[PDB]
Amino acid sequence: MRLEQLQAFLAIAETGSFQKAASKCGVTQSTISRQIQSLEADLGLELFHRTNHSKLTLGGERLLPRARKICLEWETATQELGDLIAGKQPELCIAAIHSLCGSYLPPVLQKFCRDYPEVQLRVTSLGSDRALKVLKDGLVDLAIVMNNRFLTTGRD
DNA sequence: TGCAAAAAACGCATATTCTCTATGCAAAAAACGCATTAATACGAGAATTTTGTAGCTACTTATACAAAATTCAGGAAAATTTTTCTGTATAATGGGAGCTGTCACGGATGCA
Repeated sequence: MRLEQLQAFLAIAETGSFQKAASKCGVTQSTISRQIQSLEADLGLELFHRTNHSKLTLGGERLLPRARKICLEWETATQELGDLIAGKQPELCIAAIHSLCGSYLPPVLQKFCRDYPEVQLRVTSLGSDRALKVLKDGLVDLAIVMNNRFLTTGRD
């Protein structure tokens, strides 16, 4: 089921000479045909045209459900670790408190704008006992509450 | 039983330092390519050859007369049982069985 035999023999299943698997998938006639000769038995259905000529017998067009769906997951990964940020491109959630959400740092908004202008942002609540809970985990993606709490997370 | 108060502990001055987060090493997997050999399949040849079709032939049977060799329904004897008829010889000489305690009605006779 693995990638090379998956993607190789299947898109084979609509073409061969395994020269078709070597292309698109990558597995050459070497590790494809040899491993697929024994694999032709492991899911339990003849995929290509057993050394014949042109066929779609029981390839992977009907095996990808229990097959491709998986490696489509890492196919999204095969694309890239995202485009902006590796994980959760939008990750800038500010604290909800009654002190300083509004007005003390407009040159920081300047630099954020200078490095990246009008960039969408988000928010969470913390508490300050609950800020503690969710910052020693680091929930509050950006977090500000009396430093006398929330102590754990990474880097001590 | 109110504190003023002392010494040692318990809180603001750093060494240590040691789990700790942090990149380059290295060793063997793996998988990709050079590729080689063999095997899976295309080409030709004429060989078997079964099936498909015709006429002949042998088996199988359609049928037309009827007394086959056997079944049966009366017909007329017996056979024994049973039925009807006829006969048996002293004298014998008038028949029992409840009704008698119902109330009331409607004729129908008898009886002076």
